[PDB]
Amino acid sequence: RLNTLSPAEGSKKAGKRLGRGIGSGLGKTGGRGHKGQKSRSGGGVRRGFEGGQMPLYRRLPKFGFTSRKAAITAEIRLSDLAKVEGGVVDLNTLKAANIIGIQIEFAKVILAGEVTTPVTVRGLRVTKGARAAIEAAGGKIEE
Amino acid sequence: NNRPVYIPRPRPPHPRL
Amino acid sequence: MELVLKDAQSALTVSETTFGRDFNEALVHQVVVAYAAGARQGTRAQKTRAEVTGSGKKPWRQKGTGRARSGSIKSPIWRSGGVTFAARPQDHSQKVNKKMYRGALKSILSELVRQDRLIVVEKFSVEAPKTKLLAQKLKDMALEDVLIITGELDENLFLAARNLHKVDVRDATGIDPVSLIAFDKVVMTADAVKQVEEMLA
Amino acid sequence: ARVKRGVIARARHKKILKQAKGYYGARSRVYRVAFQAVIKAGQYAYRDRRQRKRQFRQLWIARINAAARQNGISYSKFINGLKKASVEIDRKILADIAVFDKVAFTALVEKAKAALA
Amino acid sequence: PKIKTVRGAAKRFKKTGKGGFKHKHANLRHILTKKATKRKRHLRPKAMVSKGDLGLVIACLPYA
RNA sequence: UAGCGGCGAGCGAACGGGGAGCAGCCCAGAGCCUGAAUCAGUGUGUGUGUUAGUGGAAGCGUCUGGAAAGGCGCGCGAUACAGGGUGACAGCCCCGUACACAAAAAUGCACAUGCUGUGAGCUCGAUGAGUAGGGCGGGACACGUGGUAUCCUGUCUGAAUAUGGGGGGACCAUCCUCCAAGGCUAAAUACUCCUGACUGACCGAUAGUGAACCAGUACCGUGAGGGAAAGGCGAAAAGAACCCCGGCGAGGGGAGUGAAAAAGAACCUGAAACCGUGUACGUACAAGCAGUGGGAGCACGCUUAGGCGUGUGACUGCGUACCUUUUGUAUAAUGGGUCAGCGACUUAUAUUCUGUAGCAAGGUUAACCGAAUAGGGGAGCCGAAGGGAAACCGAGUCUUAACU
Repeated sequence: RLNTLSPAEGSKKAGKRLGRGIGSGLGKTGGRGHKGQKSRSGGGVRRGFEGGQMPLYRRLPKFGFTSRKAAITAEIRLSDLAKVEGGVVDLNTLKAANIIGIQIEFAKVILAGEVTTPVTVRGLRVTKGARAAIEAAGGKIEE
Repeated sequence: NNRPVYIPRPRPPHPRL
Repeated sequence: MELVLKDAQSALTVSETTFGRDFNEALVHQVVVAYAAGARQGTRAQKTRAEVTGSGKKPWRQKGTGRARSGSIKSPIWRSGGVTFAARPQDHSQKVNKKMYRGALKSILSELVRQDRLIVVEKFSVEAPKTKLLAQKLKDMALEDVLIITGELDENLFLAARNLHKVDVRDATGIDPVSLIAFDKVVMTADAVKQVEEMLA
Repeated sequence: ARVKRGVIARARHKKILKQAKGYYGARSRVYRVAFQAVIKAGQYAYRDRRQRKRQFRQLWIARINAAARQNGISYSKFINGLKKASVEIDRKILADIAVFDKVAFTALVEKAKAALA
Repeated sequence: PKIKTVRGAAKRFKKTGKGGFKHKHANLRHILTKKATKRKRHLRPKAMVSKGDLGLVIACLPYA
């Protein structure tokens, strides 16, 4: 039967071959037009070039700054809050569940819904609705 | 079969300016 | 589902998901193609105009000569040196997802059962390492091109089938889609069957 | 996987040269010239498939005009009479009748004259 | 090799939820005495990148 | 990514995590005890490997044929149908192959046992100065002197020494960590001039190394240097005794060899351009891209006795090559003497979109381990939450004292 397997229709396209006859369609420059910079081998303009006009990424002013504290913080969903370990959640033991990462040292709990098992969170922050969600489930908040 | 070597200037030095 | 025997007539219980699922044509073909591509080694190469032995001196002056402009003796449009896009040693192996590999294997096994190309029997062994004995054992079973899959690999069976081209001996762990498809008949021992579900899951 | 194009190229050239058989000089011997000759013959054949229809139409009209005048009526008058008499014979049959059957044509011109008058 | 982000672009455009880009207006740096408060006020908030030049921005920062 | 950058083009980390592999010591010094472990060099003995090798299974009869290994029929070996050769395609004709053995002599590796040389263990002390640092000028760190830490150095200076000193990115204080200015150290890592075996969706004589043929040769250049072309008789030379024409030629015709001599060494197949001989038809009063449409006659064959086919083609309507580049070319614009061979959108890694396949609020592993295209490995990446320059807030957020 090894000579009977076939792929699904539309899985293959056979690619485009340039400069192979007239009837093949894109022959005689293979769809890159007549003379010009773009028609040359290796030709073209780099990213952001506008033909000499000041590029958009140069006409506009740079703004803001990067905060290092943002790279060491993460957000915790309610859906994944209850599948860490039993019913206790803290800054530690989330890395064991692999939902924040080793380097993260700050975390927050946001309202993502689908929380049923009552859980206790220590050392984390529950914004506004996470507090309500767990309390209905039967959890508690303490710092 | 083999390229020549002397390769003299075949063009005549007479500019029609 | 239920797998019948032809020698002991003993019932066997096996999950229908791994032996009674539908046959996925597209999925199986991709795995088979991937397996063939992984068998390549791609040990080839040519020399570009930079790797061809020679010198960079211009064959003749740019102007005055009556023939076409030339830059080097190694240009691809010149005899004895060239190859515009020379090949390089490359790896043709392609990635196949674990689940996709398992799914194709499950699909293949189910269809072998459907086409009755898979025969389950009790322990399959040969008393002595003799190809003659193995040939006799397969002759009375009306089997000529068979893939013997056993739970435990024994040198006695391995040596007996070594000189038989149409016969292959394999372990459950070392099972590949191409071998199952290629071989006309597949014979699996009771032990060999059990390990398949455990690894397939 | 190197591919040699000797066999395929020779087949294509033979096919063109076979179609160029009978041409004069290099047009039947040399492929570069034979290909141009074959292509031009293709254009002419397409064009003349349409000129043939009009060329024969002109020939039939000339034959009918000669036959009708020999009977004492112009071609334009003769055709008008047939239309008035509700005769659907086309030029090809009319020219054929004039060449072979003179009596049949004499009846036609007589019929045309009656319709006009 | 992996594509290199245009660092200059990354300092002027920030990606948003629906794939757009926000940038600071480009006329509020100096020469501000002669400008009306209305024009300066309207240039303060960030604005979205236009459609025409969106394609250019995508190429400049393919990762961000 | 953070950063650096005429903040342009571009350059581009670290911390931390997962793997491969892991090994720690000595001097700046005295005493007690002194082969006390570990090392290097020379003898002996065991094992293994290299340098010669040995044995190595099993088929015959008919048909075609120059010759069978082929077809047909019936057998046997296989821990050996991996390969090569043999008059066409051999598991059973030969060399080999799996397998089991082999070393007088020389050798690398891992051990045990002797000799030589430095050398264990404990107490106390010591613990690297023109150095660290600084001024000036440069260089290296992703970091271009910038607010610029850290390292190196040409030049000029110059400490403390453990109650001391260095670092933690200007700098200061507090804390944490380490101890420079003396050295040694296999493993995982990089490459193949060379040797053996094995493999290839690598090439098959204009390809593949420049070189399949005594090629880096012939040849070119004062020189450094550059640098070709050229493979194929047949199974076996059985390579044509002898005769004849010819100049005791060349070349040829016979004869013979062979399955084949239009396989005769100028040798397998033997295409095209190009050059010839023969046959049919046309052509010496007719003007041009040489064809096309119509078309008589003639010469060959076919059934029927009329045409059908093949070749030629008087006469006649229409008709100024191809490519390229151009608003536009028969153009007197470009390119091509012709034939054959070769000759131009590829490859690697990333990113986006489309199709398709798997799984699905989940998806997927990389290196690596792995008797290994399996299975492990979830480090990590993408997605489900966004807003803000940021802190921060969060299905909201920012803006504002606050929003109709």
